[PDB]
Amino acid sequence: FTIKDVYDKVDYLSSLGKTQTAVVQRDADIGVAEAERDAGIREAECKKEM
Amino acid sequence: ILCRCENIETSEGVPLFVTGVAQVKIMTEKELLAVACEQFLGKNVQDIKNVVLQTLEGHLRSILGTLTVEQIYQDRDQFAKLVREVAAPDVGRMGIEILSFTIKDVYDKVDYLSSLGKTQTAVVQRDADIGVAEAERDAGIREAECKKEM
Amino acid sequence: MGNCHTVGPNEALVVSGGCCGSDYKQYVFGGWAWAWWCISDTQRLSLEVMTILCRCENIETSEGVPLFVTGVAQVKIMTEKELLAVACEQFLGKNVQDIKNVVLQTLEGHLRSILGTLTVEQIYQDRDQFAKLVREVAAPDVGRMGIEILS
Amino acid sequence: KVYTRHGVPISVTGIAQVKIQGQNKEMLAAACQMFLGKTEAEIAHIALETLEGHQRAIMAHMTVEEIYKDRQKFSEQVFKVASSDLVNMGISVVSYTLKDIHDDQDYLHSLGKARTAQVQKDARIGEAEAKRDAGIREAKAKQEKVSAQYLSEIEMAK
Amino acid sequence: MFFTCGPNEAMVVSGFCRSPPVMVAGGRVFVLPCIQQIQRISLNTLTLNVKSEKVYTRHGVPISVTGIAQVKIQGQNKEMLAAACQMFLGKTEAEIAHIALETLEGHQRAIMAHMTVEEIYKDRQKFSEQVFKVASSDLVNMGISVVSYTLKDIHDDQD
Amino acid sequence: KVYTRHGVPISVTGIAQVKIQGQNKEMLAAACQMFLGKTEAEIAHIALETLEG
Repeated sequence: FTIKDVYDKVDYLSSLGKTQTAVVQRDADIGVAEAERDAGIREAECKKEM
Repeated sequence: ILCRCENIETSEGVPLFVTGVAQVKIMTEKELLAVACEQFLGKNVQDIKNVVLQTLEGHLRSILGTLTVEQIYQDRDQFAKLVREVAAPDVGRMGIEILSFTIKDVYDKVDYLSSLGKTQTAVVQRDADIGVAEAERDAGIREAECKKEM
Repeated sequence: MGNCHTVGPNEALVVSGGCCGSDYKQYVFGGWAWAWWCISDTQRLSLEVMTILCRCENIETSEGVPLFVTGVAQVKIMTEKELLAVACEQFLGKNVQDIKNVVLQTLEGHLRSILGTLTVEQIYQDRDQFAKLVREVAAPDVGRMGIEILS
Repeated sequence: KVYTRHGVPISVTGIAQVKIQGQNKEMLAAACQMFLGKTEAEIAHIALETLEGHQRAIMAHMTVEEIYKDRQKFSEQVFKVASSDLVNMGISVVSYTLKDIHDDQDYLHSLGKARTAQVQKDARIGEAEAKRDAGIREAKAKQEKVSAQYLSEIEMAK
Repeated sequence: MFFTCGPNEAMVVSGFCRSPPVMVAGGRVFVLPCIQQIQRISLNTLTLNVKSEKVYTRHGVPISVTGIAQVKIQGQNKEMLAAACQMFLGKTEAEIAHIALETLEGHQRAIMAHMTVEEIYKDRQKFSEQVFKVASSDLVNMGISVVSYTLKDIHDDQD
Repeated sequence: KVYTRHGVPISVTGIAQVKIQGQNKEMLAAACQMFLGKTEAEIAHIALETLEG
């Protein structure tokens, strides 16, 4: 005996995964911003020197 | 066969699209040979192709998941060994051997790859431009000098 | 039934099977041969000079600068049995046009390589160094095909 | 619509190579009365549904990250759990693999954004260093060029 | 009945009391037509246009390149010939060409990644050596040999 | 579109009188297998291109 599907009309199940949707978003976004740090600083620095 | 692989993921999650190629044969040793016959006697080469293809993609997807983009396009030598280490003991149980495996293409919808070469686009531009300007120095000075003398 | 076949100095005639055994090739380069209708087949290849325009485009040089060059080669099958046999295995039963098409690509390789190693000045002026360099690099490679670039 | 150790869903296409262990007369005899007179297609629909159960279970026992990276551990877990059940059916899986792993939600696209950002630094720094030198040289070139022009033009005026 | 082949071909005979098939390159064989079978393989060279596009290098920078290769079967080694024979017996020169072509690109792509653009166009000799060093050992297991490798074209749309 | 020691170009029509050294049996034999069965016109196009070099 096995289970082929688990579902319902109400959102119950869908909620349990949101937690990690946000975990990875957070990691990603941090990365994005800390790259902009690096970029923006060096870009700004080059303009000075020229 | 062309072992295509799409919307991949890597050791640092980044996706890819890859076209792998495999050279394969029935293993020419009686034990393995008998084992392979039981899958295709009375069946076509097209049937053999369709079955084998799926197995290769599995190991391919696994190895890609374990490597970086750089390793994937550059470390072909490590990639091939890894393909031999992981796919051969598995596919060998089917009585079939991958004579050789290679990568025909490495690509994706997102700019990832294109960025890695910009560095040297700028290196050579810089060298060129410097040259151009230092020639104008030489020219402009001597041109100016001649006008004086005349 | 057997036939008498006359051969000019310009032709390599290969006859497989004959009076000396089963498993062998009979080698002829001018003169004549005897052939049994179903015991020995007869196939010929020309030993004449073949010459070609070895064009090269959008080149790069020792100082990167590009070029367009039209090179010319005078070529022949090498008239020594070892090399000759080696060359026959590529063209017996095939045309001079086939020979031309294959050979052309090889020359362009070495040409592109030598050009990459030289300056524009050396390229148009140092024809004497260029020719030696073409002899040094292209001959040992193309020589393995059993073919020689006369000039 | 799969679920994982952390509930998060996935959509996956796994592939399996089922065969009957004809080599064991015991297992063959056992499976024979289950499938005698049935077509290869009928046998296929029967087997297919069993495999999904074990997949669903292993998927629940794993994270998305392990599911795509650790395909070897996945396959071992699949064989460890699915083999013993299928053996009672007298059926054996020659091999198991994953052909596809996706979902409409951004979970997967996230992990690689770190690299977009890294290579963008590298690109941006190369570009800026280079343009910097270019401007440095061009400027230094301008100096002598214009200076020598004026110095010569002074003699033309004299 | 007697059967003959030119030096450009090898004859393979299998049948009654000839269980280990007899292979003869450019010769004659006595065969029972109704109780023994004869098969052939062309020993000719194939001039392969080995294209490559969207390449990458040691520094990632791309290139578009047309390499050329001259594949031949090492008929001189009975071992290698026998090995390659069962891979290509009954296949046409064109079919053999498509099979070989795809293998070469792999080694090209690898060597290209192991080199800079500058070395790729200037150092064609080092390139060819690297190509033979890496590609030869693989193709030898296929019982195939490249007489020579060269580059016919090297370009890209970027400056 | 020629070039010189100082690069400067020129356009020039040179003329040549080619003949086979039939007097030397060695050289004749050597050239014979290169041109046997070929017409005077075919021999002309082959020779012409060497001279320009």
